[PDB]
Amino acid sequence: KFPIYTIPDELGPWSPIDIHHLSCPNNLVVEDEGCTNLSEFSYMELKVGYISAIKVNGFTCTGVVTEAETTTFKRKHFRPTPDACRAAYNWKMAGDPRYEERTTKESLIIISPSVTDLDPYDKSLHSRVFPGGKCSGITVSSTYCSTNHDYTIWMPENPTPCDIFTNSRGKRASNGNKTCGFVDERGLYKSLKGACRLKLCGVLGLRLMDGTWVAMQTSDETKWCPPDQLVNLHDFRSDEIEHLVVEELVKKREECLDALESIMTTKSVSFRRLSHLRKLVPGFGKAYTIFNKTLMEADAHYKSVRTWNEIIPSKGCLKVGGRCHPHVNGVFFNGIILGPDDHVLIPEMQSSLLQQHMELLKSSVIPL
Amino acid sequence: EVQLQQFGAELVKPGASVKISCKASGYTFTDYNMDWVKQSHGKSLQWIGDISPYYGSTGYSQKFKGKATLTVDRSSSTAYMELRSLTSEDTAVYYCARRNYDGSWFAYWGQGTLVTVSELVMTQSPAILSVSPGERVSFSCRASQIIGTSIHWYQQRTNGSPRLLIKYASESISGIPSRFSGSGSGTDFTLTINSVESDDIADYYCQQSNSWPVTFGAGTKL
Repeated sequence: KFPIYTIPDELGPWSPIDIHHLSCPNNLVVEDEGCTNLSEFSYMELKVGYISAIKVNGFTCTGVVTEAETTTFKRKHFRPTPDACRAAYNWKMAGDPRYEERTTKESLIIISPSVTDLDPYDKSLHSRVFPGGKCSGITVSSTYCSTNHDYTIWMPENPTPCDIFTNSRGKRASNGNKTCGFVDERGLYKSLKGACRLKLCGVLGLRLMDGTWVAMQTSDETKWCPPDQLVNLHDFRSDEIEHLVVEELVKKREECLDALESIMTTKSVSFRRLSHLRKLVPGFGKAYTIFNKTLMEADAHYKSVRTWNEIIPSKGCLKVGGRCHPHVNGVFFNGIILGPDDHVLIPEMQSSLLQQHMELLKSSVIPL
Repeated sequence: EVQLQQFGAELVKPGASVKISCKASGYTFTDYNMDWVKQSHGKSLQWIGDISPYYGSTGYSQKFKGKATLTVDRSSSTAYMELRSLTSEDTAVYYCARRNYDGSWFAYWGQGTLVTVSELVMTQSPAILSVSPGERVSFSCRASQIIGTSIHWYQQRTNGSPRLLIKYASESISGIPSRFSGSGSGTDFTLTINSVESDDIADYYCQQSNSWPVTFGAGTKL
């Protein structure tokens, strides 16, 4: 995900530049070129943490007819009515003494603790009490569900559930009536490229490529996710990951600003400082080098690197574009000078190699 | 020249380890990286990882992280790989390989060590080929995405090391007969051999070098 190094797989011609035309690279937007207008906005997200089974409780309303004639009781069944059932429910809940009860009487019994599990994708409800274990949901046309007895209905004791969201603040990235993505509250850029429309707990939103769900008004037409699609929880570990990445990118951006400013005030363009101008994220950027005291740039598209051996296969080889890149004197772009013995030296790789130290050929061998 | 000496075989026990050796000579041991590949009985070649004898940097495919460990000894010019917690699924032939000067295609292979225990996918078509000698034949290798012309064709006779026949889908190799040729454009590559002969019945693998990690085709048998 987060590379150990970035080398350009595409590179243009070296043009001589003046130091005033140097700039520290943008490491925020990831491969959504042209989308650079940032507008601070708000967006919805899944609440942070684990989301247990969303329970909503209801009540089963069954209808009987009791005939008493001169201590003999006949008992018949009939299918009830929603509003009457809820009136009986208010009776039994508020403690109204009017619910306890050749004369016949119609009674409506209401067994209260009938819990159901609510699907967040579609607001369907799940309990063994429905036909097939599932009801379509409680819309406003259908204020009740059916049971397998088909003479007893189920109604919710509706008062909060689907309280699985939060309102976060971020930055919308665009370039004119097209939003490519957004910086989220953690500070990491997420791309809308390839997302699909997902309606979660009745809230219209989008599922990104990485499986995260957000809710934002997109000025574009996107197709719906298939009925099979799922979204990822907003677990604390995802926030940890984003915090680590953003921490690093901020740190290295400040270090690059200190380097660029230390170049302006001195006009001393070394190779150590030039490495701080490298683009740390896959995408289009710039590459720099120094030929015969002259300071030049080139357009480039940086590709994420996974291992150090990928770009150094042999003695003085810097694999760029499939073949080893040429060196003038002993330097390449972004300060990858050839080493003391014509090997390739990358500043980041040297730092990486050092922290692995203590490991090989302790060589505390002693003479005779 | 150049030789990559390997030892014959090791018979190991489930759950134990073994350390395979690869002594390189003919070139400077530190001037090139060292790769390692696994080949099960009647299977294709699978890249395990590589090591730089100078820096000591290692690269591993996710399948072998924790299973294989790469080391070197620069005084003796010998690379070692250790396999611990062996299961029956680890019984295979383990080759050590040496790539080109730009690390695109495999230049040299070792004898191989059969250890006995008791990404871009390359869709290679067909698995088996049954035709008579003297005919002209051509099999296909198709990549999961665009790879330009970054693919190489290897021939492997029985109990032998793979031998590179074509580099970059069309370029010939000096010392190898003129019967082999390729046609590469985009995703679909075809290796054609005219005038099939007796020593040309073997397994043929295609290998891409466009993206990391390195992957091979399933293989085509004659």
